[PDB]
Amino acid sequence: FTTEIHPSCVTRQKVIGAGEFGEVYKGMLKKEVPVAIKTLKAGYTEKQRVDFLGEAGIMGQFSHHNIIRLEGVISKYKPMMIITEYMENGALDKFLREKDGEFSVLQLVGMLRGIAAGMKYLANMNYVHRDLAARNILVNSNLVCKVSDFGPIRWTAPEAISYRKFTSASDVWSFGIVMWEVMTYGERPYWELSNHEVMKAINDGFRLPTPMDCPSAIYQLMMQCWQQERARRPKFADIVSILDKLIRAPDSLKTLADFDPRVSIRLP
Ligand SMILES: Cc1cccc(Cl)c1NC(=O)c1cnc(Nc2cc(N3CCOCC3)cc(S(C)(=O)=O)c2)s1
Repeated sequence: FTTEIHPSCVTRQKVIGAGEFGEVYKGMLKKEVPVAIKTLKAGYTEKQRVDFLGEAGIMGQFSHHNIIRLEGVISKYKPMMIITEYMENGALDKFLREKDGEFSVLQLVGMLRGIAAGMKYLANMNYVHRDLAARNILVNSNLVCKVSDFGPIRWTAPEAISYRKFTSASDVWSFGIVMWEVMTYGERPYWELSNHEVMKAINDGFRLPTPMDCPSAIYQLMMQCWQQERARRPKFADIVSILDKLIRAPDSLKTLADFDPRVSIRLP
């Protein structure tokens, strides 16, 4: 089951997202606690209802630090609502772009370990995410990153593009892209390349280059996430283990991969 919340306990305060089938609000739940609130407004279809309550059902089956926590649902009254913990810093991709250069390498790798721990939990629960990307991670005031969006060519593994094979191993590919997004403070993967140019480049063997100021071990790990052969990629358990060891021995992050500069500045 899922906890049913009475609408008198829910106060919507500000719109923070979505729209056209409902909105996402910041609000308070009854001292009161901050929550996020997603609505499903009148006229919703049967498929929208099973998708809406399905997301709440899927989230209600999970209990992990790096997975968005469900507070409850409003299903007996209209509009229906999903109420979750409130993540004060919003989506990770936008967050990183607005905080460019403001974190330590150790902080950035800690964000990746949390995302990986969430993904290990999901994969072991037999949940394939299919849309892992910094835009679908949320960040709270403890800098904890949590996977969201339960129920994008340049985040997607080749086998998922080519023949629709989505597995935890294609989520691992996506996690490698997320690593690159985090270490670059939200750079767009493959910059201005078109979707067709990205697929072509990947098939030809090209991979995203090293971010600036990126630990050698971190670049090596994202490169292994991008193995063409699915069976050669690390499992999330391997990823979590490696990230944990690097954080525990933080001097290991001071060895940087060489950064290939695109622009030559020479001063006499
Ligand atoms: C309510 C809900 C229902 C189903 C699934 C989920 Cl994952 C949720 N919960 C959420 O969507 C959210 C929980 N916390 C959130 N914090 C949040 C907070 C913000 N901001 C807070 C700081 O000021 C900038 C905007 C922005 C976003 S968003 C929509 O642009 O990614 C999100 S959203």
